Amino acid sequence: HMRIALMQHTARPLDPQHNLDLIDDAAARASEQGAQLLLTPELFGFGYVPSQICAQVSAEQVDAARSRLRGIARDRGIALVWSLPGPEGPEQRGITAELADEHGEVLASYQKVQLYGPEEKAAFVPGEQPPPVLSWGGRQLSLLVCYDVEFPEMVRAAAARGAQLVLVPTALAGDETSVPGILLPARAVENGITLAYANHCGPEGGLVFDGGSVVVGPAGQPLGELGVEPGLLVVDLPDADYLQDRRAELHRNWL
Amino acid sequence: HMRIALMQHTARPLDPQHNLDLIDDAAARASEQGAQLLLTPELFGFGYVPSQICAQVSAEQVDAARSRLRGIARDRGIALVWSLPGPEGPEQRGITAELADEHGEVLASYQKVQLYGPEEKAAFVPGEQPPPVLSWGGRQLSLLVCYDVEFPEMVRAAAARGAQLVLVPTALAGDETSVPGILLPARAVENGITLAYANHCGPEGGLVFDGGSVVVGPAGQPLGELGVEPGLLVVDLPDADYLQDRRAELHRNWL
Repeated sequence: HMRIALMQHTARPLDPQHNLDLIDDAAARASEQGAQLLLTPELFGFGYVPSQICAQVSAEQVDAARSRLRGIARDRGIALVWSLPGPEGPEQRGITAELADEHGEVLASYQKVQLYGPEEKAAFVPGEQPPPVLSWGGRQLSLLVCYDVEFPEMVRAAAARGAQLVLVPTALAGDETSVPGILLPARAVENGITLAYANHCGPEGGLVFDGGSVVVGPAGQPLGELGVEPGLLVVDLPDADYLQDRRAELHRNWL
Repeated sequence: HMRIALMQHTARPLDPQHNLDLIDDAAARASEQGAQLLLTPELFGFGYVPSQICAQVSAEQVDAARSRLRGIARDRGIALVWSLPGPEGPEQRGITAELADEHGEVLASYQKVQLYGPEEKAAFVPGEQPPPVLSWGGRQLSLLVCYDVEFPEMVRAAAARGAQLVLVPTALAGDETSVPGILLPARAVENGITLAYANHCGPEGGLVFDGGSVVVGPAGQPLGELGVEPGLLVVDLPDADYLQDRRAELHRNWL
């Protein structure tokens, strides 16, 4: 009895008015289709431009974007997952993901642990906390961001805390078909969970993003998927015990 | 410049003379084809019959099988990976894998850490040591057994110790297509390694084994694969930095 939506679109670098207008439109359309939650892509509000976020995006501008996003969840009556720079100064913040419910209450916040490449590592501070897991809509939801999901340890950390549905804002460019095609199905199977992966698409900030937004069920099967063009993917989620069998006390000594 | 072979066949429960004759034949044929190493399936010497191994297979019988296997590696001039019950009494041994070189020297021994199901757990003691990693043929080889490979932690443990080629005796039944089809490609991609997976095939000990033996390269692609019938798969191996980027000191606290 759960219907989720994923927004796949192109953001304009450094134009949160435009980018949040796009999220607002997607939230309205998702709600009209009966979706109870909308997942949006990594850093969408400011575009995926790490060095320019560090150089030009102030904490006050981030907070104004966050306030508008909270208002979108409330005013469109839909839970919303967004991803922004963190709230600290440009030199002390990371990349984050947050979930607000349909009343605008922020239920969970998370800072990306696995930063991708030298530009992200120059612009952002990595997170130090495990993914949050919380009850919403009858299930345990969790958050990860982009590159995080490519590490089995990060998805296992969520599943170990009870996660059943892992929601992943992303920004995957360069025709990296192995991430949705190979890694995501395994993350689902090896934990027995569902994952939702919402990407940018098309040229943005000097890159051409892959699209390919997808929801993968616990058998590793796509429940729905997009191609390379902007779209709003709406998916109805249906109603080996690796998590129990794993010898975690040995594994943690062997990493 | 490395050519490996995988034996896929059906074993007869409790008939090591017959089963080791089959391994001897495969070793001869692999060597004739220029393969430098033969990988064989889990518990092949006695058949995959855990409860009957515990009830009827003595330590003396295991040692005699091990001695014959060492002689096969030496006399067929090929490195050999086999899997037998461990050397202790029936009540204190596990499922093991060992690698002998073409001179019959045992280079590495390993005890399966992740036992599969109640019959294995009643018949065998789980291992407590990480997978071994060793130089052979110009590369770092490692060993895991069956269900081990389905845990990302077990393959990561090997790759963290330098493994480049992970060799996996298995006994996969019940049409479990997600293991070779979904999990194995991810284990290869997420560590940047090659994996070789040698299964039983056909009815044996009350089960019908899947076959599907496969070698998967670091892009997650099958370099060679078998179907459901007995066969000898011969594969020539060619000449994101997940292993460096992973925040292992955080991950080990989150499992």
